Amino acid sequence: AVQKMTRVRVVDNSALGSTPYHRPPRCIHVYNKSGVGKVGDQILLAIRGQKKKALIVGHRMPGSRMTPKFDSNNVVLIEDNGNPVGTRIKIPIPTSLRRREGEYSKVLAIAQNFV
Amino acid sequence: RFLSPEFIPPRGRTNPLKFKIERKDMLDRRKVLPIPEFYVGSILRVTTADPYASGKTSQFLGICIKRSGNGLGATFTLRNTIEGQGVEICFELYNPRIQEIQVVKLEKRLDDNLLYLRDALPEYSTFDVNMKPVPQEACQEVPVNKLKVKMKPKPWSKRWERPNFNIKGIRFDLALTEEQMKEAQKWNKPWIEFDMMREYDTSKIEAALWEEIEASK
Amino acid sequence: AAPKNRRTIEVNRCRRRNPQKLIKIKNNIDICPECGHLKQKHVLCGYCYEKVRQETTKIRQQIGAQEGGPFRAPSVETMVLYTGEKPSEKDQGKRIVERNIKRPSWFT
Amino acid sequence: ISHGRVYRRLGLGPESRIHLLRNLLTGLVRHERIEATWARADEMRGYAEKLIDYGKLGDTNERAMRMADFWLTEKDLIPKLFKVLAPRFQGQNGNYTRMLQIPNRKEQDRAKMAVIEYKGNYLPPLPLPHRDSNLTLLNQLLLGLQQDL
Amino acid sequence: LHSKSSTWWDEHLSEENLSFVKQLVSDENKTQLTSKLNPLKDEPWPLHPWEPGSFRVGLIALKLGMMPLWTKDGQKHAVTLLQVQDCHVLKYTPKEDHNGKIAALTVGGKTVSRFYKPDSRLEFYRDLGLPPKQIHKIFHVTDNAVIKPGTPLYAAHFRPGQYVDVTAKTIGKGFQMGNQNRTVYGLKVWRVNTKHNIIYVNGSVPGHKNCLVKIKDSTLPAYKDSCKNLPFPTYFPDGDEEELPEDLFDESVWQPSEPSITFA
Ligand SMILES: [Zn+2]
Repeated sequence: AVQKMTRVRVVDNSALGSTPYHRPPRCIHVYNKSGVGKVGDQILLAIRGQKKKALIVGHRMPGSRMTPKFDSNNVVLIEDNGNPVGTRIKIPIPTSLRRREGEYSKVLAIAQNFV
Repeated sequence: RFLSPEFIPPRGRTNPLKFKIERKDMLDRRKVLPIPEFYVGSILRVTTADPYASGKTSQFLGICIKRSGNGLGATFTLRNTIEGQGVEICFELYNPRIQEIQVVKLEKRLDDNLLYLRDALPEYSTFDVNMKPVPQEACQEVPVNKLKVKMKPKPWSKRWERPNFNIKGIRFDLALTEEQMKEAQKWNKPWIEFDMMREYDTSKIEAALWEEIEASK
Repeated sequence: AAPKNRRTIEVNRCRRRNPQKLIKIKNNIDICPECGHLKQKHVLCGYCYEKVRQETTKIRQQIGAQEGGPFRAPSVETMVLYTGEKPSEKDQGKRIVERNIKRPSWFT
Repeated sequence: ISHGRVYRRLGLGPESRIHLLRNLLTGLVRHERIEATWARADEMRGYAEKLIDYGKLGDTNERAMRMADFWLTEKDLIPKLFKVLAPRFQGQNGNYTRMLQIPNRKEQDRAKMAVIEYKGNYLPPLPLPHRDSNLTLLNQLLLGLQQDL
Repeated sequence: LHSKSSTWWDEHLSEENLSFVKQLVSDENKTQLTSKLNPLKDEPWPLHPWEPGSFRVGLIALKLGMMPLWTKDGQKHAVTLLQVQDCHVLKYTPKEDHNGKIAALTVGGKTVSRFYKPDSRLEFYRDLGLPPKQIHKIFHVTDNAVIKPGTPLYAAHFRPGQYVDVTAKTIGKGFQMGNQNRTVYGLKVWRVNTKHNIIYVNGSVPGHKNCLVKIKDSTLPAYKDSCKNLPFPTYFPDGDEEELPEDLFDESVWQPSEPSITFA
């Protein structure tokens, strides 16, 4: 449940995300009709004093049965053109994104680890 | 005689006939799929059909941390750390899409719930997914792990120090002073240990269930 | 806020004499066969209960004197005996309370 | 709003209710017949029945000893429960306590009064209600029906 | 005093007679129910064929509870349990005497005790030959579908795969509410148990558990004519043309004891 605020971890090799910064990246909205952000929901993440779109891949909110509950909030950066900002993803990514409605093939291709 | 938790019905005004019908269906499914005996703290490997994948099964290994639900809707959760990420998956015992259930290591832990392991060190929660089954003795009690886990800094998900939780597997002394325990003990509610209004007797029910389960076999 | 005008007795009389505000009669009155006094169907007799309660105090008073001290509750069964009644073999190993009065007819 | 409630609110708190119930239970055991408010008497009736079961369980039971000590403030009663109350009720499987309605107190508050006692006691029998005899005309008419059937 | 006194059925009944009274009531209820078991053998009213626009009678059921259900696709659907108890036709109302648009039929279920009921209610039921029922409800039924009073109704009237509408009183929340009749539409039926007359209905039903509910065919435009392939007047166990299975399942429903579902 990526609600307002909700400090998050940038799982990407993008220069902004990869470079350490003293302020954590924050998520204070979601690209959805509802205000709550879950796995597969686009967001906009303020990183290194810049705003970049990111895709949620994990959350710490309890999930439905038969699904794994993550302990950290993980996101993947996506460019305006639609291609991922980063060329690789480190943290395991759930495979449910494929069937989820939306364009997730590009992100999944960049995901090395699947759980 | 190990009576699985789901067979025991919960108190209420629901007709007992529903449980009898539910048990019959549960017993029939048990013939199709064998449900091994396990307890919280045991490491299990469960085979389930993958909906996203086509004709490919999934096996997840983790220590059993919680048992919940009754009847056909009973579910169990097993926890593990994969790629350094703690993950908990809830499996419904009678779901048709669970192909097989394997108890890799049958054992018990100090507490009936292991949610505090999230606050414990990762090593206590890390388990090899590919670990082979360990020898077990059928006509014996499951091994009881008495190791006390070490906690992370004071901010925790729940106030395990409080007497109500009554966690016996936490090294509170290392992370909490005796004075801090006394503050937690302020919520003792000692009459609760002696309160007969919160006690539910299922001795007769448990005994009756055993014959019914065996009779179907 | 104070009343804008005095309330008339006629208006007041109707309010207090409305059936909802009147005292209702009771049909659950019963007679006590034992004492012949009145009682309610769901209420016990009191004239006979007066004998029972007072007799209990008299029995209890005898018990208190026999014990002679606090925290002296026996660990064995107790029995009450009245004048003209002699302990039986079954009464052995039981606290015996002796009452000067004869066995009451109601008490058995 | 008292829908689905299974516990009465008595005393100044939950602990007071236990202590007040504890005091009532201790008094009832000592005397075996106590008069109290109907609401309180009904609440404590269940506790008394369970106590007899603890006595039946056996003296050597550690839980019973702890339970008996806590509930009974006067320690002379602890032998009595295992050696007086428990032996008496061995044949009985339940219904150890008898509770009946008493006329309301004429103390200007009109509280509902009831008497709770332990069955099989040596105290004088309470004035229990007696059912109508079969010799009554209606019962005799039913007796004729029974004979025909 | 020559005044009215409060009385109850047990006031003048002796213990020996009281036990006999309890046994007699059970015997009387059993005898009455058995006598009404065979409607077709009780001068049944003429049977008419189905035609478009016909409306069948509904049933009254008790809310047993809810349980989870799995389908052959692996999806889990929560379902509610409804039990039809002692469902019998009581009073038929002619079309003219009730409403020119359609006739109505009164159906009652869940037999109740006779000790604390008015004499008028007992008198009506004595004529009908059945024990009193907890609730009386009125169902709009076309003339062709009219059924003679006293006909037993069973859960087999509905069939798996049919959508149904259930209406029941909402739970009362006290002064703040509730205790008002409400209806839920578009609930599918997954399975029916013939032995216990239990119908499995998709979704939730308003009201508390053990509460009587009214069951009638779905009135949505899509399901305008679903009775053509169902028992048109009703299902008659008396006919026994072909004994139905004890448990009826929908095709999509995954039956217990079936092989584990693999998403191949
Ligand atoms: Zn009297």
